[PDB]
Amino acid sequence: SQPNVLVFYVDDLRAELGCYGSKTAITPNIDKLATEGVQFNKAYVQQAICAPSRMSTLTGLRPETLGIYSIFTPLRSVHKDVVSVPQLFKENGYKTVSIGKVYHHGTDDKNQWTNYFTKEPNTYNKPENIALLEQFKKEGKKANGPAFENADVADEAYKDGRAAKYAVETLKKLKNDKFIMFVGFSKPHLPFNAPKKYWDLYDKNNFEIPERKKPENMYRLALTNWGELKGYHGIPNDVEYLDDNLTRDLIHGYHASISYVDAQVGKVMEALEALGLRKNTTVIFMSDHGYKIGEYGAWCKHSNEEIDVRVPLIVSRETSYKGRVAGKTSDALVENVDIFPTLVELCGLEGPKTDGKSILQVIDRPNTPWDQVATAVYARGKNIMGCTATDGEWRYTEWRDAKTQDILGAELYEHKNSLLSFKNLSGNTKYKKEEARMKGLLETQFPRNQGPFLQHDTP
Ligand SMILES: [Ca+2]
Repeated sequence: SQPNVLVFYVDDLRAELGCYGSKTAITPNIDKLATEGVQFNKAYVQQAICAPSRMSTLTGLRPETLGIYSIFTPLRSVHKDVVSVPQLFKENGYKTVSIGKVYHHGTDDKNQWTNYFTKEPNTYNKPENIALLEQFKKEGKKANGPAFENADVADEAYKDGRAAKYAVETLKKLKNDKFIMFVGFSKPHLPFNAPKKYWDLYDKNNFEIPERKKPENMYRLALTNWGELKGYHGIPNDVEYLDDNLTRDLIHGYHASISYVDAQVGKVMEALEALGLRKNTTVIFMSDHGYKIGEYGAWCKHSNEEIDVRVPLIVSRETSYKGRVAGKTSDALVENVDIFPTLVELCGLEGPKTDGKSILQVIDRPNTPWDQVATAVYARGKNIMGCTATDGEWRYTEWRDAKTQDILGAELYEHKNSLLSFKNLSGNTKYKKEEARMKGLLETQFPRNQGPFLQHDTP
């Protein structure tokens, strides 16, 4: 029994989901999937930006193995030989399907997909936004539209409703073949463009506004100035903090976008059920990184903060699997770089060298004692590399000279009962033991005596 695999890969989604205890998000379909599988409460990405995270997941290698830490370098523009998920699965007789945003750069492994539906550009459906963009074009400006939109339109008026349609159609086409399918939903990546009915699930005035406070004694480059959001029309670019109203509009759009994607997940799951595929298809729900919607008064991703590195991850084994677990959580420390070797083991394949490990054991036995650490990186240009570790309770981050490995700053954040911490405890005499333990874990992954970090990003 080799199962099929269906992966919902959601862009820019932190665990803002009912099943993860969100008191705000309305996510009935994803919550139902969690009642049918194992929910990982301590899952972490290897860099909190799209391109490195996704190529790391799709190759089972960490960003610091690939040397790619920014957004302008397709995997295959540097590393043509490392074996990826679609390559390995296609060679092993599976149909391989990419819908929506899977690799950040759609050219990567394009020929390794037997069925390929490109990620699509953003759509603004409100005539006012269409007119803004028209006035840009008749002004010579390439500039973004607004950061969100709430048009009173059918689901297929934005790209994720279309992705769901392609997934439903392709499941019908491939129903008697072994397949692995990635359905890459793009929201809630900016702009937060989703139909009105999903906005109408929320009142912007109900959202709590996060405190406009940076962590005390943070490293100076711990957080960005959220250039990504500043690029959208209507976002002031000259202020530390956004106002309450705009903050609420953005929080509202992120939530509306999540509920929109939740409905699209439901459509694909309904087709999987109607086609009789649930009996032999494992379903994975995952994200490329976390996100900030006003936390620390900041926005977007692009850090080693807990809120940016922690992601949802739900795995539901096919319904014919005798050992399947449903409706249980796992606190095992797991990584997105583990997904590829997990799939290798699940589908009985011989896989390539990997920087992760299979978590199939924990999918079947969620309380199995598991790993001591999960690690990530984040580059601040070519000269500075942040490297971070969590044990599930504390996060420890060193910002190093990327050549010499010297520490430029260090951070220690407690995360026992919150994804946020407002106090860097590094150097605090009360936390010497925690700092030493976390530093040892970090240094095992990131030695100081093996030379510079690899650097392979290109223009
Ligand atoms: Ca992303």
